[PDB]
Amino acid sequence: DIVLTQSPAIMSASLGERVTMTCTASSSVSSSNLHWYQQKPGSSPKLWIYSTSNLASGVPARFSGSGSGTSYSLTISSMEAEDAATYYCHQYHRSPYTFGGGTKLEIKRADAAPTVSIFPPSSEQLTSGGASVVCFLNNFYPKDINVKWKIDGSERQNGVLNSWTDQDSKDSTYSMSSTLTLTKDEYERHNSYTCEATHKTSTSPIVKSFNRN
Amino acid sequence: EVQLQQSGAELVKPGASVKLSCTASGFNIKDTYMHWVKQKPEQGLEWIAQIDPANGNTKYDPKFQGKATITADTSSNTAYLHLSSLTSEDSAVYYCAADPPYYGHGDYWGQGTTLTVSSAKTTPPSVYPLAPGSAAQTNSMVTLGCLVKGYFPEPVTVTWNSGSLSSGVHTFPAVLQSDLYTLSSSVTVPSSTWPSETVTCNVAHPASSTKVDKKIV
Repeated sequence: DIVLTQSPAIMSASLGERVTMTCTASSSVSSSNLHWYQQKPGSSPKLWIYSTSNLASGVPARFSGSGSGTSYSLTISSMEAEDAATYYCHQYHRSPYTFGGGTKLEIKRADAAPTVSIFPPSSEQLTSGGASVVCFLNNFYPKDINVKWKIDGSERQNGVLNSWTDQDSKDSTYSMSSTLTLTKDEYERHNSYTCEATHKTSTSPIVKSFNRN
Repeated sequence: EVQLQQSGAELVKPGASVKLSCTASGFNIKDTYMHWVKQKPEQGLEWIAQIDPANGNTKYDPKFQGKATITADTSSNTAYLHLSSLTSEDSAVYYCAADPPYYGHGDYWGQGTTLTVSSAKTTPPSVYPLAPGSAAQTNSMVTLGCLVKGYFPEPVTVTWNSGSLSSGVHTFPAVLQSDLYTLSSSVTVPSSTWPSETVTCNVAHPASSTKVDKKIV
C-alpha cells in the first residue's frame, strides 16, 4: 500500500493569491500514474490534472502540477472563488490504488467574531417531556471556535450536538449551531443555562445565558 | 458522448445486501477497467475494487474483500457492485469509474449512488419554534430559529414565510441522534420588523408527505 500524504489538509487564501499544495508518496511512482481530482460539495470528484502535469479537459490555465518520484504538487497561479474546493491526489501505480486525504482550499477573509444567540426550550416541546436548548454562533471567521455549555456554572457535555455550515457562498463566513438536549425534569431542576464560546477573535469567551422564565 | 449512469439512491436495513449498477454509454467497457470507489460522509475517497470486463479478472482492497463483489456484464455494458451483510459503516456514496483509454478528454466518473443503512421507519419531523427569551442578542437586530427534530429519512425543506424570507438564513446540516435526524434553521431580520410582522418557518418532509408551519411568538 503506497500511502499518499497531502499537505496541508486545510488551507485558506485570498483571491489572486498563488497557491501550492503537495502530495508525497511513501514510495516512488510513475509521474504518469499520479493524478489530481477536484471535488466540490454535493458533486462527484472530477479529474483535474492527469499524469502529474497535464490539465484535463475544461481545466483553467491558472492550474499547473509538478513532480516525479515521491513528491508532487498542484499550483494555482491566481486563486479565484470557483477554485475553493477539495483536491485529492491519487496513484494508479500499484494496487490497492490509494488517495491522499485531500486538501480543502477555502477563501480567506478578514477575521470576524460570531454573533451568539441562546434559545430556551419550546412550550410545545416541553409538553412532550423533552427540552432542547439551542445556541447559534453565526457568521464568523476563522472556522476555529470552541463552544461550552454551562448549567448553573457547571460544565455540561452530555447531550450536546454541534453542526457547522460550509463557508458562506456570499460573505465567506462560517456558522455553527449547538444543541443541548435534556428532559422536562432534569431541565426544570436547574436555573441558569449558558452558551460559552472562545474565538480567535477574542481572549474573553463570549457568553449568552438565560434563567428559567 | 462518454457517460456513466448509476442506479438510484438506496435505503436498506442492516443485515441485508444490495447490488449497485453502473451503465456505461458512449464507449465499450470491454476496452477498459471498471472501478468502484466509496466515500464516507465528510471522509475521504476509498478505492474498493477493479475489474477487467474483458476477462472478469478482479482486484480488491483487502478490507473490502469478502464484503464486496464486483462483476460486469459487457453484453449490457454494465458493471455492478454487490455489498453484503450491511451495517451503518457501509453508508456512504459509491462511485463507479472507468480508467480511460485516453485521459485527456471526457469525465469517466459516475454521479455516485447514495447508500443509507438504517432500521428506522419514515418518521415525520417534530417542529419546535425558537423564540428569543427577551435579551439584546445583537444591538438592535434579532435572530429567530426553528428546531426540526426526530425525522427520517433525509431530507427536509426549511423555508421562512414560505419563501419571502430567504435572507440571513442559516440551515444547519442534519445530524443523527438516536437513529433519527435533527436539524435547525436560524433566520436574521432587522429589529424593526419583529415582532411587528409575523414570521413562520415551513418544514416539508417528502418521505412522509408532511409539511408543517410554525409561527414564532
